[PDB]
Amino acid sequence: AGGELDDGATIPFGDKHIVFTIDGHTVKPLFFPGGDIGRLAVSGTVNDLAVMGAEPIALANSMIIGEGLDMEVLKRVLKSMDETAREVPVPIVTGDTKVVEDKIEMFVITAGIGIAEHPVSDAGAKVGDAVLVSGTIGDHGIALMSHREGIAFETELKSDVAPIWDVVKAVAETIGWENIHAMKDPTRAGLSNALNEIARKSNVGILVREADIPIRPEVRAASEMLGISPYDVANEGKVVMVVAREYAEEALEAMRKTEKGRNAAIIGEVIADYRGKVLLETGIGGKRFMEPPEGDPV
Repeated sequence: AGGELDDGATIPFGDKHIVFTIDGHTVKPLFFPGGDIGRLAVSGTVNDLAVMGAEPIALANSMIIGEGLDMEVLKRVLKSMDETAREVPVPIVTGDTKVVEDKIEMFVITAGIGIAEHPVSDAGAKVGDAVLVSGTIGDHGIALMSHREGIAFETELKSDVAPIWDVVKAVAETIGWENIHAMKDPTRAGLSNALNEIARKSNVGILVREADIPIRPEVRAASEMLGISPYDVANEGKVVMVVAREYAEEALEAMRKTEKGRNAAIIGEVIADYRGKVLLETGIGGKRFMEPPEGDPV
């Protein structure tokens, strides 16, 4: 229907499925530990396509730049975008650039198209499935917030920004797309939002063992100083994947064999009770609902 969840849309095309997504990027500063707005723009789009089971086919880039922006800054961002797309690889086939008088530096908006031979969505989780994350959680958002507050560590806290279509493909090549039941790119509102979307869209409950969520020591420390949970901030180089129970170990091992999935872990399982909710277990057995950041409860 003409005219006007926001993770990407699927469009049937004859026998196959085209996935279409768009995302704007307004990160400030433009460069951060581990990356920059250019790498972020390419990685986020690629990751949004990957979690829908779509091989990236093309990216389109719109840049809005302020008149006062130094040409060298622009060149560095373009070089990063080009390099990041080449890691996939996926061509940047078209774009647009606008200059404004406004006192901004640069915004980058990327759209992407992918083709999914075997579509995956956040609505396909099944009871008994294992819930995996491809690596440490909270790195991107905590690294950027930390830098902004002048918080620094011996081992520099960096963003994990990177395209992870390779991590997703590694699992599919091992266990088959049919055994990957759901995925989500844990960007806005982080891991907690991602898990709640899968629980609600698949109409299943999710039980997560808190101790099993991989969190770097530096991220745990910084998040305590910042007063925010690492489960609630953006990740930019991770995937949440729900897989058939009998293939959980194989999927875990496939991810761990990739450089970007080295720290992958099984963090929970899909259940038949509290459908639509995510329950978090403490080491001692304590349980509470894992709610996306903001409202509630008591």
